[PDB]
Amino acid sequence: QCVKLNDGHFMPVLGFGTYAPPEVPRSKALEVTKLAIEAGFRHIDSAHLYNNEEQVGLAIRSKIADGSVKREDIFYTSKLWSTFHRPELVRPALENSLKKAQLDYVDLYLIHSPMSLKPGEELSPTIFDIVDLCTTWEAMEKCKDAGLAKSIGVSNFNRRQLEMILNKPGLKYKPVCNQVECHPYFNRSKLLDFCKSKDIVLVAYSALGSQRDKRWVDPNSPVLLEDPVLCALAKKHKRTPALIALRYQLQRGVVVLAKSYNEQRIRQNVQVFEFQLTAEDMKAIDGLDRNLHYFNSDSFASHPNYPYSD
Ligand SMILES: NC(=O)c1ccc[n+]([C@@H]2O[C@H](COP(=O)([O-])OP(=O)(O)OC[C@H]3O[C@@H](n4cnc5c(N)ncnc54)[C@H](OP(=O)(O)O)[C@@H]3O)[C@@H](O)[C@H]2O)c1
Ligand SMILES: Cc1cccc(Nc2ccccc2C(=O)O)c1C
Repeated sequence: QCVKLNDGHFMPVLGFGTYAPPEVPRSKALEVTKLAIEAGFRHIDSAHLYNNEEQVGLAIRSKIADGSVKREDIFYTSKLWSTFHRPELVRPALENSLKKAQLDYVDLYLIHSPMSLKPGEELSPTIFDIVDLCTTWEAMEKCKDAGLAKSIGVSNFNRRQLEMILNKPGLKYKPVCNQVECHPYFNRSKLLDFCKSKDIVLVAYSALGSQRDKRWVDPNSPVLLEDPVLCALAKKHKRTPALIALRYQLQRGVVVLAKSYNEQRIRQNVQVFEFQLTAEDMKAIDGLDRNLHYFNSDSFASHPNYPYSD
């Protein structure tokens, strides 16, 4: 239940999303990540941005300590925040994430976003920065060579941003993945074909339609999990709309994340491996595509490097 990455490492095809908004107590992250591992998740997705790396790292170390899993059975991802794009800041930012989680290495480190922000400890300084992401990428390469990250990749990059890295003079390591918003309303078919042509894995976030956080998501936007085609497919397969949306991705060759802080829904989500969709089903889902990205905020849209500009 793994995909082989372009550097020889393996990535579990279903990942646990760990972001929760700051009104959720930090202690929840520890509890739900343990539940995710007990359920059968082996891919755990975190980031400096999420302010949960201590808890998530502790959940992983607990499950190693109690004997359920070994470190090498867990694929752990963190991400370089956008205030740390300057090359000399990359490795220290990774080392801080590692110290927070109390781990020797991350399976995957990503550039969280191509939209550089003014350097500082403040996450949302209130202001943009201009940085050659090719130099950021060089510093990511050195973190791989150092054994700080097994694999390195990008997140929120469009085709052109991804091409910039791929065409870089003296490239040593291709991004193994690009983790992007991806679900039946914004299925990224063209970007997905581009990544397949390069042996780069596309990892889908907001695959269940996002947490609909009012800071970036319009509450008027359609609720993906109430979609009538999804609901009709869930009735046909006697599963749930969430399960259909996750299975859709696996059948497209997409690595899919699923966040849930709910005990029942965490266990429910690993049922994605227990059924499959037919071609007529996949076509019905493909027909939902309507260029809708839930994250739709002035914070992003006015950035010189906004990925949805193309
Ligand atoms: N690279 C980036 O910039 C980026 C951006 C967004 C997300 N991500 C990563 O991707 C992860 C997932 O994306 P996301 O946070 O946008 O959320 P998501 O996976 O789209 O989930 C949205 C909501 O779906 C609900 N849910 C989960 N399972 C369900 C089920 N079986 N039935 C009904 N509802 C279900 C969850 O609510 P409950 O908790 O109540 O179950 C969750 O809040 C994030 O946690 C983060 O790790 C990365
Ligand atoms: C478009 C963009 C740019 C930088 C970071 C993110 N990611 C997040 C933004 C707010 C809250 C959570 C996340 C996430 O990474 O889960 C996105 C969606």
